[PDB]
Amino acid sequence: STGSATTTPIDSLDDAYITPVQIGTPAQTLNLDFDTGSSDLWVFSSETTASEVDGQTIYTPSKSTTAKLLSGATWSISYGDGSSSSGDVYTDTVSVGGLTVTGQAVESAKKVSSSFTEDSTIDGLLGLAFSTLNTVSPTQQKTFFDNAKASLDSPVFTADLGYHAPGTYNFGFIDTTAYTGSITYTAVSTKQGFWEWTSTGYAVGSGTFKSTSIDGIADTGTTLLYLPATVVSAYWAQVSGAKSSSSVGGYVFPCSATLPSFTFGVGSARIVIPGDYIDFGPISTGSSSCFGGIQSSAGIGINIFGDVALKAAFVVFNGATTPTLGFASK
Repeated sequence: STGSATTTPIDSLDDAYITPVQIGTPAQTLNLDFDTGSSDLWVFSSETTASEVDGQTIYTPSKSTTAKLLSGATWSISYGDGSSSSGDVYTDTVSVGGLTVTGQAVESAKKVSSSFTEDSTIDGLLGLAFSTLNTVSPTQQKTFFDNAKASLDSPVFTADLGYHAPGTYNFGFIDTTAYTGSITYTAVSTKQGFWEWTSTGYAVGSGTFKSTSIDGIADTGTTLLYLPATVVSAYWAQVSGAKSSSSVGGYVFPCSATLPSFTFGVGSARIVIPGDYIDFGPISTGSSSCFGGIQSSAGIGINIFGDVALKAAFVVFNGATTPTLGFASK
């Protein structure tokens, strides 16, 4: 089998992407944030504290003839941005782009933190990291990809995120029309539960390539590109007036600037992030200070190849017995 679904930016900045997901019988369609950096499929629901729902579409398990309470199971997750959610668990039928999994754990939120409530466009998350990170207790549950894998034509999914435009998540096949050149595959460590890999270096604008190993994670659920402070300083030093602002929480730059590109290495291959992809717009409405799309990872503990990086590529998440990642230009 295969599946193919369009993913759409939630706003004019590409702060996140939503993909429609069918849950239950009859189908209830929710728009979920596909997140290769986490491993829980959780949704706003009829169980979510009413004051914490503000415009989201909810899953109502009592209206699904295939929903079953997973007795005794609870979940609770905290994300790198400080947000969190928790609740109980059903199993139900879940379909993405024509690919159907029966018995998928659907984690129903009883509580969500304020940032989730405040984002009316995201109805939940669909985790695509390794199932060892799934938070369901006392019996850990499998991701949608893990459940579908054996049925897929090939044990892969691909992320093709757009810049200010829709893109595609495919399951079970590699669309050879969706990229240019060849796909360069690189090794993955699953030891932390992430799609963790090592970039071979970087360049700023038209500058020379610096060969240096940068271990990080391919994370569709993180907006920005988080890299070591040395790399980030070298990038922003090429932008007149750019500075790190403790009060804003990262590098800012004059909105009048034209940003240089940023290149990252994948083996001997190179992925170029155009400068425009690094502009996240005014720090507050009407400000002439703009927020940068490349930020330091120094306070995180891990480097994160988030959407800013991934949307410059066609990305293969290869879930073969030994997982690997593939990157192609597009």
